[PDB]
Amino acid sequence: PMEFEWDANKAKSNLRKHGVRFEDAVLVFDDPRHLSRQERYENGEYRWQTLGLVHGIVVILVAHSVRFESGFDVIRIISARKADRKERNRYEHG
Amino acid sequence: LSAQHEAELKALAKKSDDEIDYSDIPASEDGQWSEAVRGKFFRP
Repeated sequence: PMEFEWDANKAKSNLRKHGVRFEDAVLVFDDPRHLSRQERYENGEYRWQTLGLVHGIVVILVAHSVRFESGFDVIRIISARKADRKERNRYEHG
Repeated sequence: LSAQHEAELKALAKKSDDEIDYSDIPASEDGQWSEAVRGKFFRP
């Protein structure tokens, strides 16, 4: 089972700078075709990046962490922006 | 979705790659996405 967390101020800044809501960034994990890569171990968790389609309208790139607890996992949303040409190409054809 | 929320997503869908800000999540290359997993965190 999975739960989501983030810093509320980081969410507001992300919307200001990049135009993506963290509440919509969470929805990439509901896209069965989402594409994920692991970057590093950071502050006790693994950092990942995930591409997915939100509301059938736009492919977004989400920077997040994953942590394993007793009976549930937690994803922390860190940043999100629109995917660019190369990233859309990996999401569609990778 | 509300009409306003839908409109935000359609505006984002029309943004050109020139308008993307890479200052928090840098640009990638195909090689950095060689070990990716599809559906990694999908829960039905």
